[PDB]
Amino acid sequence: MFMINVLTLIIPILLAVAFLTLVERKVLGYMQFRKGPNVVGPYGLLQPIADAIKLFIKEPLRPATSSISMFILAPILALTLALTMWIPLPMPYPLINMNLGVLFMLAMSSLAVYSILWSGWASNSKYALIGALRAVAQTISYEVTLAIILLSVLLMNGSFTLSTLIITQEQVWLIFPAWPLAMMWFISTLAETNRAPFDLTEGEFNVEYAAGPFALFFMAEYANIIMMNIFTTTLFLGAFHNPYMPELYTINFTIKSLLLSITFLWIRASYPRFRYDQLMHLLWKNFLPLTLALCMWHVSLPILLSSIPPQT
Amino acid sequence: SMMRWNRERRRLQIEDFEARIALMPLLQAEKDRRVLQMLRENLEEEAT
Amino acid sequence: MSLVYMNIMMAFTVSLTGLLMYRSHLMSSLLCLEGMMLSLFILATLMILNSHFTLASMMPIILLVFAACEAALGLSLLVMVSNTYGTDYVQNLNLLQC
Amino acid sequence: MMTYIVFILSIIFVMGFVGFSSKPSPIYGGLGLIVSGGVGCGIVLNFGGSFLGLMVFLIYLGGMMVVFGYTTAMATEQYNKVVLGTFITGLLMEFLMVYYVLKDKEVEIVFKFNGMGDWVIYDTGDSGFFSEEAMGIAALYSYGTWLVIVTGWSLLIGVVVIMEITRGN
Amino acid sequence: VAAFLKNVWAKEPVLVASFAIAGLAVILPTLSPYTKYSLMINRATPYNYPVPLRDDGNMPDVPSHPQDPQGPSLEWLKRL
Amino acid sequence: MNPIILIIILMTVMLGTIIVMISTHWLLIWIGFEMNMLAIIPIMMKKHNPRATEASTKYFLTQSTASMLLMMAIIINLMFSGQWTVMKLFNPMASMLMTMALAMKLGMAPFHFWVPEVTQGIPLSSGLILLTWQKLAPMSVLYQILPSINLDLILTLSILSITIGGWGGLNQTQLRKIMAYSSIAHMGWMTAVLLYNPTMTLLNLIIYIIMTSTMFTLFMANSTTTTLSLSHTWNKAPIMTILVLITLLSMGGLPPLSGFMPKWMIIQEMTKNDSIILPTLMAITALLNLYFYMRLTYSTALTMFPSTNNMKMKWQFPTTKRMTLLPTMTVLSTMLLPLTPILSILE
Amino acid sequence: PGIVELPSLEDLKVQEVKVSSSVLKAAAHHYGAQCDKPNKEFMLCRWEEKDPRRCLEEGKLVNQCALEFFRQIKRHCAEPFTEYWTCIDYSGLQLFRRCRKEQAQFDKCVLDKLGWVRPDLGELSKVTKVKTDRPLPENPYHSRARPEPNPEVEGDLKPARHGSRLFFWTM
Amino acid sequence: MNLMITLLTNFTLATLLVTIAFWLPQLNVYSEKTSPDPMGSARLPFSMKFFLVAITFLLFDLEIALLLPLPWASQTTNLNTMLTMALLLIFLLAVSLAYEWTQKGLEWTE
Ligand SMILES: CCCCCCCCCCCCCCCCCC(=O)OC[C@H](COP(=O)([O-])OC[C@H](O)COP(=O)([O-])OC[C@H](COC(=O)CCCCCCCCCCCCCCCCC)OC(=O)CCCCCCCCCCCCCCCCC)OC(=O)CCCCCCCCCCCCCCCCC
Ligand SMILES: CCCCCCCCCCCCCCCCCC(=O)OC[C@H](COP(=O)([O-])OCC[N+](C)(C)C)OC(=O)CCCCCCCCCCCCCCCCC
Ligand SMILES: CCCCCCCCCCCCCCCCCC(=O)OC[C@H](COP(=O)(O)OCCN)OC(=O)CCCCCCCCCCCCCCCCC
Ligand SMILES: CCCCCCCCCCCCCCCCCC(=O)OC[C@H](COP(=O)(O)OCCN)OC(=O)CCCCCCCCCCCCCCCCC
Ligand SMILES: CCCCCCCCCCCCCCCCCC(=O)OC[C@H](COP(=O)(O)OCCN)OC(=O)CCCCCCCCCCCCCCCCC
Ligand SMILES: CCCCCCCCCCCCCCCCCC(=O)OC[C@H](COP(=O)(O)OCCN)OC(=O)CCCCCCCCCCCCCCCCC
Ligand SMILES: CCCCCCCCCCC1=C(C)C(=O)C(OC)=C(OC)C1=O
Repeated sequence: MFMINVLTLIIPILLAVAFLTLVERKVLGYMQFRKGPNVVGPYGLLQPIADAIKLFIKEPLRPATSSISMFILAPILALTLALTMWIPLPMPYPLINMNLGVLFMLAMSSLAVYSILWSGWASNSKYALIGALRAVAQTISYEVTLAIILLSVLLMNGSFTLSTLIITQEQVWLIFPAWPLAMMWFISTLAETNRAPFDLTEGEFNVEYAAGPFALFFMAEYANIIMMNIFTTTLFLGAFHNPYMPELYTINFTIKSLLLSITFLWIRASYPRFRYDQLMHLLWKNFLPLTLALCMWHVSLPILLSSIPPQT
Repeated sequence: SMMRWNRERRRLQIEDFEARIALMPLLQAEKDRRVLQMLRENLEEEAT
Repeated sequence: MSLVYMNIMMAFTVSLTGLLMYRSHLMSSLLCLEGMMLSLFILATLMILNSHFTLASMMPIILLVFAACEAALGLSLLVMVSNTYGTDYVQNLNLLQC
Repeated sequence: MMTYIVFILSIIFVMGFVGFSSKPSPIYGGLGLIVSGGVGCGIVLNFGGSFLGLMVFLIYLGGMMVVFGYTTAMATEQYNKVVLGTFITGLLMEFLMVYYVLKDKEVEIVFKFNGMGDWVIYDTGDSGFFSEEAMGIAALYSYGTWLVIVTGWSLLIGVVVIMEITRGN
Repeated sequence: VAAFLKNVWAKEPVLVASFAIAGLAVILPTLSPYTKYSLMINRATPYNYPVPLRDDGNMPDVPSHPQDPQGPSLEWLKRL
Repeated sequence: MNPIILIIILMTVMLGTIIVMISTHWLLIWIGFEMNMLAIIPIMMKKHNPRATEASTKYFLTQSTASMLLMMAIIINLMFSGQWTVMKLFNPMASMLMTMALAMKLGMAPFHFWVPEVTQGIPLSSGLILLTWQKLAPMSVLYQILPSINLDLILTLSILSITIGGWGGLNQTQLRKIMAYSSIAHMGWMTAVLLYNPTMTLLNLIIYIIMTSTMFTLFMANSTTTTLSLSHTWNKAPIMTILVLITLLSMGGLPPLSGFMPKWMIIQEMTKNDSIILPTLMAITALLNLYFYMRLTYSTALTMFPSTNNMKMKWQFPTTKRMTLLPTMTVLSTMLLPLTPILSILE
Repeated sequence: PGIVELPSLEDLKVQEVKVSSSVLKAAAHHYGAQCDKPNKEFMLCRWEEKDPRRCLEEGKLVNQCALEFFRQIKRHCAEPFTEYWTCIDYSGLQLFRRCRKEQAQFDKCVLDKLGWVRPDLGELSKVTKVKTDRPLPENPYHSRARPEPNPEVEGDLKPARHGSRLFFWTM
Repeated sequence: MNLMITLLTNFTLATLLVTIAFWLPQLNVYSEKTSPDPMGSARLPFSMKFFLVAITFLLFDLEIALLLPLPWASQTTNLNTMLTMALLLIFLLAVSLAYEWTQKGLEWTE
């Protein structure tokens, strides 16, 4: 019965990632005064199926790999970490209810840069390796403000339990006491997933992969995008939870996470790219000083207000 | 809002902890009889 | 004593002899050194969680942090070596024989 | 089999160190130390140290071995008998240890070691509404004042030292 | 102190907001009247068991029952 | 280097050694050694040449290996004792590992193999710190763990350090390697009297630090790093030849000088314990150290080697170097033997 | 060493309180108010004797006083109690805050038919006092006699005889 | 146990998808491709700045590792000491950032 629950987690993740590509092409279409795909399916609904069948029968690109083993392991690690970031997510009950789900997610997202690094070294191109080092340095840079913003917000939660974070937000959304942490969190998770305006992998690392494994990297990246929007929804926009009707919470956080994923799609059709030093300047000289200052404020603030949340 | 609600959550935590404290003598007595039961069983099987 | 301590100590000695018998690279040496630190983390952690000595639970974190900072120092040393010879080979570090 | 699981993880742990102590290449060495950190984290998780195991992921693997693989990928330009011989040597030493301690329920390499599963040494009580490990780590700020002072000073000096010795001036 | 502050708020407002939020975080718990209540709530949270005392004969302020009047009270926590 | 950063880094070196000296917990001992190494690394790389970077790499590898063996000894102590007091060790395996770790930190033979390298690679001031201040913290831990130090181990390390540091300096023309092999021999002398009377260990440590600081301060005053460059001193600064004469005659243990004081007292505490062979062999092996000290005095003070023409220019510039405590250390390292019973202040 | 002495299985037989944890937590505050005295006798015995074998009979009194707590619920207020512990039982963390009207019905029915008052916030965590007739353990740790300490230093401090006596130094 | 089953299921699904991606289009009998980059064959130039941002990450991540027990540390009874040491750790992280600033460490990746 638990295996059925794992399947009903991981298969709808793949389906929502498959149709997020259609929603991206449609929403970027209408924001660009054109349409997105509407020929291949009725209202374009068969475009990801056609595209997946297209990619899985395209010729393998057949690279000369430096290491065969890491060339195999980087999609494996990317997909495995893309799927295991969902199991502590409370919606309203997680698959794996654990005491440290927040720290688990921060750990399994910290492990995600090895896929980029192994895919960059396993290609024989030095240019792909330079791009992989830039992407790894970018991601590990913004993980710093992920960790500190996340700690500062969980000082109002009392624990690293993600299910406690719904109980925390039953009177107010947590964006109202923590909107500067929310906006720096939102831009930092936008910079985690190599997403525009932080997509320097498309601006002039896994270009030596064939269409199959490049599609697997692509779907792991969109699983991370949907997951970080769901995690931002649970973290700052906590919905009402009636324990006798859990589908109220499920419909509500689904609507909020869809709006937040569309907000990623709406950012990428609005801004030009940063130069690499410009988002390094954005992290180390703008986001991190305010993040440390708000970390001091959210340490000292439940003590000066007598609003220290419960441990349990 | 977080001030009012975390104060209410602390009072609810103290209520749950005093429910636990009111239950701890009975659970301690049952735990003592549990471990003495298991040690007597291990003792008799060691003797045989 | 307990059987898992055997394997954690033997892992420490394996990474010791790896750190005490270089092949060519300084990076492989630092990998063996941090394997030694990892085995110390696991062993101190299993002791402190075993005996329920509560205050020492902050001990391995400290044992992480300092030593991880130590690793950073070694990596920078390696980079200065690699800013002289082009490799991190330990056989290039023999200017001090005379 | 399942009552020995930490032991089994620990065997993988020893195998993982022979994955890089033989030193095949520093990138395969990095991969072996990553797998070793994962299984040793699992060992930490199975005594109840969840926070310490997630420090092994977040700080040791996701923090530091990232930097090892990063620095290594900026060297060793991309394209043994002693490596495979030392690897099978360490593997056969470890499985001889396994076979001895499983056929005798007692072994002595340097210390005496029991051969039963390490589930036996545990405690039979509860810790209430706290993890003792979590509260001992929370004690770093109230009881651990001098430790926080010297650790933060060493990290500040570490930043200063890294900036001094990498400048070249 | 006046032109310098407007100058740094014109050039580098992120740093001014940083040092302002950090300065409030430093000074404001020493000036807040609710800082004492944080202490009083954290010491009133019963993680352990209140192990009772042997009544030797002279303890006038220790109760015999939890609902007795003497002892520590938390009416300040209910009311606030 | 920025002088503020230099002051903060030297205070962090001193802070790590003080944290080793004043702490009662083993984790704080390990933290003091980590802080001390982490802060002394830029003092070695002060002049930024590949010899300093190589020396810092070798120093990092040896001290990191010693710190890992130290933490393993501490962890085995927590196994077999359940506690963390900096006192005797409750396992001979942890005692052996901690004695090995501290021998690696001191550079005692056969872990001596980093001391003549690193001291050659680094400047004279950083070598002064390495050979005087960096001997304080492991000798403090050896002072506090001596009820559990194995006798044959510490005496093997001691005689092996004395013999190897004696035969090291006979082949040496570089002054920093001469001071390094002198360091290995004198650390053997310090740890040999350790389990018998650690007050004489402290006396030997203080007199050795005074004499080594005198010799490095003379080397920095004359800007000489080789024997043949030290031989130019009589034509430039004739008083400095007299100072290196009396200090090197002191370091060989020649009476009536103060460097005779420790080793004699060491013999004075080893014939009480019915060890007669061992201080005799140690005293006879110290004649090797005295032989290359005599070689340096022949090259510098007792003869006049030929100088060059450009020395005539340096006659017109007096020494603008801050020769800190050089008269004080020169007097204390030579004329202190009539104050031999002052050693009771170290009890 | 010696043989450990365990009680027989007849000494451990008692009518077990076979109710679930939600039944315990729903009835918790009235159990802590009404079954105060033998519970605190037992826990004082348990922290003073430091040995459960010396604390069995008092524990039986606990297991005697708990059941009379529940029968007296079952004789008068079984239906509001059942409605209350069912709603407590539904929750995963067993929240009191989800179940306030059932608690109100149960407390109203207990206060009417049995006169029991629920403890206020802060009362069941008070450190109370217990009047016992059992003696205080003079050696609860079974500790033996400590070793006698080393003799102190005392008396006036005279100077050293003939100075330091170091080979020839007359002072 | 449920978590180990979940991790094994996710790894097995990922390995199955990777095997299908690496072996289903291999059955295409298309053609043998004869003679299968901005830099031609030059060595990779070492960038000091990439290593600097990686070590700065590592050190600030260690300071984060010190900061991680704070939601549990706010529950203490010694709150003045706890608040002082928490503000001191975040202040030492800020002093590390300010020293990284003013000695030109955050340059060309600012
Ligand atoms: C009314 C209110 C006022 C009352 C005032 C009362 C006093 C009035 C007179 C004022 C002056 C008093 C002077 C101190 C008292 C007498 C001390 C004395 O002679 O002890 C005899 C002492 C033992 O003889 P004694 O027959 O058993 O005792 C007679 C008294 O009862 C000795 O009495 P004690 O039993 O109490 O003596 C204790 C103990 C007695 O001694 C012992 O227990 C034996 C161990 C002594 C140390 C031996 C070390 C051996 C290895 C190192 C060798 C060092 C180098 C040798 C010389 C090289 C060139 C300088 O002494 C020591 O442990 C101190 C160490 C030695 C220093 C002696 C005092 C020197 C003051 C002047 C310093 C100037 C440089 C002097 C030479 C520096 C080297 C010593 O003689 C020796 O050890 C021979 C060595 C030379 C002694 C120094 C002579 C002092 C006068 C020197 C003037 C010429 C200077 C020329 C320019 C500078 C040099 C080129
Ligand atoms: C969770 C739901 C969503 C949350 C909100 C986010 C949605 C909006 C997204 C919009 C599209 C963003 C696209 C990417 C943009 C990236 C660039 C960017 O914005 O850079 C950030 C810019 C960077 O600066 P800059 O580059 O614009 O400015 C120039 C900077 N210098 C001079 C250094 C070159 O600003 C920040 O870093 C601000 C971060 C958030 C600030 C929060 C402050 C809160 C107020 C504190 C108190 C202030 C008063 C003083 C104290 C009073 C006390 C009582
Ligand atoms: C959780 C919910 C997830 C939902 C995911 C999917 C969303 C979209 C679902 C499908 C929507 C309708 C799709 C219709 C596609 C077009 C079908 C069509 O018209 O095909 C015509 C073609 C030729 O037929 P012919 O006989 O030649 O016609 C001449 C007429 N004189 O004949 C053919 O092509 C042959 C028939 C092909 C039929 C394919 C149907 C689509 C299958 C998509 C996969 C998903 C199925 C649904 C899953 C969820 C519901 C259980
Ligand atoms: C290169 C190799 C292949 C690469 C791809 C695959 C590997 C990488 C991706 C997978 C990473 C796996 C991470 C496994 C551990 C994660 C930490 C963890 O388990 O945390 C959750 C939880 C802590 O929460 P808590 O609530 O305290 O526990 C329940 C008790 N209340 O703890 C628990 O619930 C504990 C449950 C029991 C112990 C579980 C042990 C799992 C097995 C060992 C680790 C497996 C991974 C090894 C390799 C890692 C390589 C990075
Ligand atoms: C005491 C409170 C706690 C303080 C410590 C905690 C701080 C938390 C935030 C972390 C800050 C970390 C980074 C700090 C770096 C400071 C140095 C700096 O940035 O100087 C350079 C800057 C000018 O920028 P520039 O170099 O030109 O940059 C190139 C792009 N144009 O120069 C400037 O912009 C001038 C910066 C200095 C003056 C700032 C004044 C702010 C005053 C706010 C109101 C009062 C708040 C109370 C505290 C006052 C403390 C001074
Ligand atoms: C039980 C025992 C407990 C402990 C007892 C106390 C132990 C004391 C250990 C002393 C260790 C001294 C270490 C070296 C001094 C520290 C400061 C330093 O680095 O000084 C050197 C400094 C560097 O200047 P720099 O610019 O690098 O010069 C290069 C040339 N252009 O400046 C120079 O180069 C200037 C040249 C002269 C420097 C002379 C310094 C002498 C210091 C030692 C004095 C003697 C020790 C104290 C008295 C005895 C105590 C035992
Ligand atoms: C079998 C489950 C799905 C496997 C993955 C294939 C489908 C999803 C990725 C395909 C894809 C789409 C739709 C796509 O639109 C796109 O362009 C933006 C890609 O290239 C960057 C893609 O890779």
